[PDB]
Amino acid sequence: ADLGHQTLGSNDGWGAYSTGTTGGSKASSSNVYTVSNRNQLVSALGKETNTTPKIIYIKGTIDMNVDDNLKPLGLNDYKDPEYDLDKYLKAYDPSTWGKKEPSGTQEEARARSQKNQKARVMVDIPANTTIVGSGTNAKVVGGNFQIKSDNVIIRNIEFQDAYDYFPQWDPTDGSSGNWNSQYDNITINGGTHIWIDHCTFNDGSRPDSTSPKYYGRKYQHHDGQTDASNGANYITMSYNYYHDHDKSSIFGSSDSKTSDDGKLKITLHHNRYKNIVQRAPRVRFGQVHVYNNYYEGSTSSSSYPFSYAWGIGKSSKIYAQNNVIDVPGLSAAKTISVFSGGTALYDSGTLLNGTQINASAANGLSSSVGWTPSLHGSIDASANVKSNVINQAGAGKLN
Ligand SMILES: [Ca+2]
Ligand SMILES: [Cl-]
Repeated sequence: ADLGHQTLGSNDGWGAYSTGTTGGSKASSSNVYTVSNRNQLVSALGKETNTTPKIIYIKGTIDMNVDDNLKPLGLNDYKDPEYDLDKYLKAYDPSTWGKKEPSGTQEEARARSQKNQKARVMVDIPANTTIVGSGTNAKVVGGNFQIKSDNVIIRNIEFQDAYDYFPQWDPTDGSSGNWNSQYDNITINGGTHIWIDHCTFNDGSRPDSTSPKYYGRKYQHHDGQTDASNGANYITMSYNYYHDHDKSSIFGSSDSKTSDDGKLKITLHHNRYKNIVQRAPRVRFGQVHVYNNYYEGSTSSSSYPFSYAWGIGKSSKIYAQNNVIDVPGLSAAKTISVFSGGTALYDSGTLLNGTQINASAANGLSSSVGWTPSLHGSIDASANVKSNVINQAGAGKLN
């Protein structure tokens, strides 16, 4: 079968559980589309509830920050008339506002601004849909695909620069607060039976180094790359290339969302994380099989310094096998970061800078996650992960 008709293999990760991931492989020819701009993409997707099996070929670069005439949109097009960045910053400055949640005129104007952008950049992917890039240069620039539905395949696309013109200030987030943006390249928001394969994820022509600091914190225009929340389940992400980005992959959005318990069943294999700062993945609650992934970076880079790979969040059940981390100088313990409620990590065959480590034991964790993955393809020895992943992960390594 050609790319548009390929499905997830019957043993290939949590995505293959139960009914599996067939996407739009059963489509008739009247639901096979080739799209090259936002309008064509939106028309082909139809409404949230268009469950008819469909295949969507992306040809060229689809910029999502565009009006209905495909004219480019920026800050001043999206801005609410009351919003003014200068005024937002003077309102919420910790030396006059303190650490209370922003409220009043500029936060309200900011929220409405963000909604205006969201209506353009965020697109929902309905059930039984395969979206695949044609050739080696299929790109989505500015867009956030949201998948709330079952049975979706996304492959062979370079996603770039899911950029938010209206980051929110949150002074309660850590000890000096943070800026947060809304847009991922892909957000699996309660979606199920999803395969994300041979995609590339990066920050395009607007890396975080071109963002200023406000209140001493990076004015962050980006959020995740491939995130999962709100009971998302049964997902395989394979052979993708994440690079030159801060927050990569967050699975479970809140310690209060204990309905994520027994869900967030996700398999990550043969992905490349190069110059990724953090969260690769950060997990709450999920049974997440992480195997044969390659992580490379520098703790002293000036653009995207490595901080950690795996975030051991509340009641997380990461089962990690034969993953390879090349970050010179990094202490074994600091391959991971443990958050409140994070108590367990199983990891075997972890290589850090050529040396076999036990990340779980280096942090005093339990290695009992209470499950063992049965559904996986063959597991590579750790010694071959770097080559297989460098040579095979990412968009345009099929067409
Ligand atoms: Ca996100
Ligand atoms: Cl988080």
